Order: sequence, then C-alpha cells, then structure tokens
Amino acid sequence: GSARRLYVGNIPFGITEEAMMDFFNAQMRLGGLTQAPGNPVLAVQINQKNFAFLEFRSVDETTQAMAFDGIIFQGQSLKIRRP
Ligand SMILES: [Zn+2]
Ligand SMILES: [Zn+2]
Repeated sequence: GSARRLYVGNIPFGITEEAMMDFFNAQMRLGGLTQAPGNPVLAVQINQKNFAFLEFRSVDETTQAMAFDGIIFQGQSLKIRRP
C-alpha cells in the first residue's frame, strides 16, 4: 500500500483529482515510464495544505513516477516524494 503511493506537493490551488490523474497518466505513458498497457494512476487524494497523494496500480509505476519530481503542471513545479 505505501509502495503504491507518492506524495505530490506544491500542487496548483483548486486543481481536481481528475485533472491530476489525467496529466500523470498521459505524461507517464508518453514518457515511456510504463511497461504494461493501461493507465498507471488509479486515484488522487488532495488534502483538505497544497498537496496530494497519488495512488498507482503497481509498485513498478509508483517507482517510475519518481522520475517526474519537478515536473511542471499548470505552471507549478511539483515536488514528488515517497510517503
Ligand atoms: Zn479525464
Ligand atoms: Zn476522489
């Protein structure tokens, strides 16, 4: 379970879970981070503190997404860390 989640900080205020999921799924797939068909991100939980947890379908894709630390999303540099 913790091996399938990442902390994502400095998210744009007001973003939706769908927007964050769609961005990560599209960009991870385009960037070659996945090795199996389909979408790597299952869910996004945005805190009540400017951060979210992304939940992935696999431990593999959780690890690959660490390559996106610092990715720019809606003009913000996302901080990606293990929980
Ligand atoms: Zn969508
Ligand atoms: Zn939700």
